Amino acid sequence: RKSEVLAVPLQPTLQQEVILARMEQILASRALTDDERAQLLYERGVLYDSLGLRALARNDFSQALAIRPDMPEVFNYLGIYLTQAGNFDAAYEAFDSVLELDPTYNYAHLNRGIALYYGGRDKLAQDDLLAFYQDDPNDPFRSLWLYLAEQKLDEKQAKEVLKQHFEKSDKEQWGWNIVEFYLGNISEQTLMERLKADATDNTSLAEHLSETNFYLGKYYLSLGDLDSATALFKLAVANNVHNFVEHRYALLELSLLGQDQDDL
Amino acid sequence: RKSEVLAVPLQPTLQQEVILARMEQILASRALTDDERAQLLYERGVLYDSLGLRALARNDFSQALAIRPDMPEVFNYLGIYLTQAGNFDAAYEAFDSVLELDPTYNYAHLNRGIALYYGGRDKLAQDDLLAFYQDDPNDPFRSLWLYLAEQKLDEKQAKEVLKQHFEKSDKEQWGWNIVEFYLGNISEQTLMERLKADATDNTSLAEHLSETNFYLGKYYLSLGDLDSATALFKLAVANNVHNFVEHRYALLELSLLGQDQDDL
Amino acid sequence: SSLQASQDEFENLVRNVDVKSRIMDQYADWKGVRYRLGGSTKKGIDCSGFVQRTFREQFGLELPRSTYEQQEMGKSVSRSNLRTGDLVLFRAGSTGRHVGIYIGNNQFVHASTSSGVIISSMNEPYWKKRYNEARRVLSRSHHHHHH
Amino acid sequence: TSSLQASQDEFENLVRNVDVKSRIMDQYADWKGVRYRLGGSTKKGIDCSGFVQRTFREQFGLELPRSTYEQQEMGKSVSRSNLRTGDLVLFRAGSTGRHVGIYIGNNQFVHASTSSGVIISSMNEPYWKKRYNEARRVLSRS
Amino acid sequence: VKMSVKTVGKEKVGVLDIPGFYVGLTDDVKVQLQKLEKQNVSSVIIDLRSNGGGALTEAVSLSGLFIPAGPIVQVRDNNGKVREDSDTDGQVFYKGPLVVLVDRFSAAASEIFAAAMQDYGRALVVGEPTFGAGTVQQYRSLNRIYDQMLRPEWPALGSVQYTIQKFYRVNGGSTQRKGVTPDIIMPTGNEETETGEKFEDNALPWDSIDAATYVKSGDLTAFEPELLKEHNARIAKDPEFQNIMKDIARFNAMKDKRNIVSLNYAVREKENNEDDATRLARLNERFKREGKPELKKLDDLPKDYQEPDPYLDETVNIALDLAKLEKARPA
Repeated sequence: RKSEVLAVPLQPTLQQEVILARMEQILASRALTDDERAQLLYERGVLYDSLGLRALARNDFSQALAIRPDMPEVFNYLGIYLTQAGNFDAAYEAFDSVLELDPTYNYAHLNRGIALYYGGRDKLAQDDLLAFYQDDPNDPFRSLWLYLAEQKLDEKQAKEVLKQHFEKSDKEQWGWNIVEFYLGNISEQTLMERLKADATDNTSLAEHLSETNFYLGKYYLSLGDLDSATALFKLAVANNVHNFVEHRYALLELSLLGQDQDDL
Repeated sequence: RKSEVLAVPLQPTLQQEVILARMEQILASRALTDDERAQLLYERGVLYDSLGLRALARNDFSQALAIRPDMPEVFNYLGIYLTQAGNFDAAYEAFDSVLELDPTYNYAHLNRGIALYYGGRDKLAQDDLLAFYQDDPNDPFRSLWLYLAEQKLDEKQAKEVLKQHFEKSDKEQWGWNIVEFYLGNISEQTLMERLKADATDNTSLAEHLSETNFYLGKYYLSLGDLDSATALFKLAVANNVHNFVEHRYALLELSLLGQDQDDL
Repeated sequence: SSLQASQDEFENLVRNVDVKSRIMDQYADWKGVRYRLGGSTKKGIDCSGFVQRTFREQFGLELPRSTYEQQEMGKSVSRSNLRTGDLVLFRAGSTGRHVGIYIGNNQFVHASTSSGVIISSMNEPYWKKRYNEARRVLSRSHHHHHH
Repeated sequence: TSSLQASQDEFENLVRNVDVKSRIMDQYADWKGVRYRLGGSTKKGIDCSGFVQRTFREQFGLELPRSTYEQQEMGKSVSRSNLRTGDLVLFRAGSTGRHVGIYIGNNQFVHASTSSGVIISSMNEPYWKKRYNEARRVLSRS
Repeated sequence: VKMSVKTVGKEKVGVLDIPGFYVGLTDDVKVQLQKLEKQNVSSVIIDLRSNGGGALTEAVSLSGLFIPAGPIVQVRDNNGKVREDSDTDGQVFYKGPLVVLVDRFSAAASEIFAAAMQDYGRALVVGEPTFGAGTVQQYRSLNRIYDQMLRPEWPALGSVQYTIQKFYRVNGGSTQRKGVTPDIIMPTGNEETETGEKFEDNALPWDSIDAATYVKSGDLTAFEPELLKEHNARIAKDPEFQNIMKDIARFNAMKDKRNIVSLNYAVREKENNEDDATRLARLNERFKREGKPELKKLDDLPKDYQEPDPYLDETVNIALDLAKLEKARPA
């Protein structure tokens, strides 16, 4: 029911492919220690993840873990993939392992919160996301995810908490505009125009569109507009920025919508 | 200024990733002949291409050629990549090598035509694409490319030849609907509704949307509507079907439009 | 260029170095050096020059020379979540600003005017009273930004 | 106009030289902080020319001569605007007359200076910016 | 490959004879025109007589010796993209004033060389208007990688040279039809020669793209009255320039009925004796002028080298007066 901004879907950069080829060459050779093997396996998994090759990424991560079992970042990526796959208990366990090997890896809190939120444990998700918000309150996406969690508990209270978060922030980072739309403060047209204004190149435009379309899909889904939600989630995942949590969980929301459509 | 159909952008399948992992494993081993090595390199390049990793695909193809220099399919892919890169003379030469090693590889004609079409040799492109049309006149996209070529020579004659081709076909393949829109016979809404009707799963929808959005972008580009053309090309490339010529040359058209915008 | 960027990203990904150990190497190589305003040598050094040389020779970050310019580098961070390798800014000194490098357990290495370059505790009354801000410049890994 | 734009030869060149900085940094990590000593070729004490020789021999296999003066005539001259990692950067130090270092990118070069031993330094530093001479490329492989 | 740069005569004024723009011409001339940067420079000359163009990268590597890192030539394909080729390795090694002497049968790369120096204003253009070639060709082999494998009985395959690009000067103009008009015109060049690019079949048209970015050293290209009237005095003060003008007048008289020649053995023997007597008279005049014994019979004198070039002598005089100016024009 509205015209939308569009970006050129992101294509793999030359750097990614050159580095992946060199990594294939180096991992092919035997002359490298096991610590270096696990390091390169984790780096190649990260590169695969950035390219959307999540099975290859999880494979390289699992091998790096089978070499070095004390790698929290590998546990983090494995938990993210378990969340995407819908195995939430295993994701909880992986993020627990992350915090056990390193309790300062705060993003583990965020990821575990998202896991619990898609699992249905809204209270624990609220706890984790509130911790993450406490780590940095001016980050608008932290408040956005905290609101997404709390909305499953009390909608009015969640909106009021979101408004308070926005008011107490410095309001410097662009994402707060999304929050503003969530608070009934700016029209969607003004949101899209500020998006167009804040984007410099095609990649930044793709980032903006990915996150914004994900949150707008969540918004229109909360209001019961299934079609708008599906379209916004498709437009988000169309930006081909596979490392964003918005991208992953937009794919997840589309999967859940397909499941709901299949089961009568 | 119009509502559009949307598909879930294609994600790499599990089969692709297991095949790529086993290919890495096999190429890692020494127990392989040079013929089998070049075969596996060509297959892995094909898989990279299907995944949109075109530099890695070109690397594997070049290595397979450095092993066996009598591989016409490798020359075909290399010429396609030269077209995408804008080096049209080298593309001509690669396709010449394709036809020299095997003159029955008919699709090479099409590709060289497209190259010549994007090169500016509209007459030679017309020759090649008309040959490809002669190989099978009922394929609607052959007639579409022939029309795209002939439009640079005589607009009225090209449209009339396209109408004649459409009348002379069996009109059995869905693509002719695009042709019908090109002939002012069905509304764009009817085109999109027939598209929705002919698509069964998400992948067929993505294919349909890719092809149709590419041809519609070309259409609106010929009429001087730059914005609609850019939007349609972006919506085409958003389907993530990296194996379609429509996808590649939609990216190419977007690149050319960006080039025209940059130099004042 | 392109080769330059690719090589830089490759070096960044391959290096799994230990920030604390490298900063301690710089400290051991530099412990006890006298304090000198506008000095960038072992003959005499200032806090800002020590921070610049440390982050340049142990990692590769070309930080500016003045404390005033350094204070605007990187992204600000809070005391509760402070990591090793972050630079801590105090509101003291001849010019009003002082720089140190946090090394863990409420400790920071810095070129103080008293007895030269030394390790000191964040919990000491003088520095606890004279704290300003803290910023992180040794980043973890950021591909695409959320904008 | 993204990845395919770079030719196949340029792609192979990128894959073959993408680790040059990484190798030089490996040498630096194994060798950082070693004292300066004239005519020294060991971790007990080394000079700029000896460090360059050991680095280019152990990381790439290129056996350059021993003196800075001979290295200055080795390889092929290169201009300041287009200098890559692994090229030799020459300063007019004058303590022995010349000074040699290894450029690593972003106006930075690894070298064994007489003041603080083997370290990374910036081309934009006043001392080195004022006292720059020529540059030579020796890793001929592309 | 001789490198004898000595201050002999009045200045280090030398003549460089180039037979062709060889791929190794830079690699062998760098022994000649490099080692004089710190020391004192002089007005030397570069002669591009009867030149054949070999390579463009070499032309740019050789033309970078006299110009400190600057665009030497612009290239344009059939699409419209313009590229300025310049080797970004090395400053002006030879910081001396330079005179270029060029004839009408010169190479295209030599035209690029002379055009670079003329638009930069650093050298002086002397000689005859060049041939006028402005097209860049590609030389490619006709061998595929699969030829050796599956056609072993084939011999070596030919090669091709086809015009891919068109070259232009940094001033924006081209030399595809108008050539280069030098500041110092020669007598043998004043004749309307029936040779050049115009009389070649299917020669390309002329087009002037916009001017490049370049630092011009004084607008002495359009205003050369200082040496112009000096060398006009020199050519009117010697009978060699006059005899050559008489030769070109004979050309301008014979070219009326040049296409159809009449063969009467009487008048043919007449003109043969006329030419032999005129050659003997000119040889006796130059012998009296130079103090060498006069020749009387054609049998004692074997086949030897005649006078090489008086226009090189006028270029040396031009370089002398250029050094005179540089001594009197530092302000």
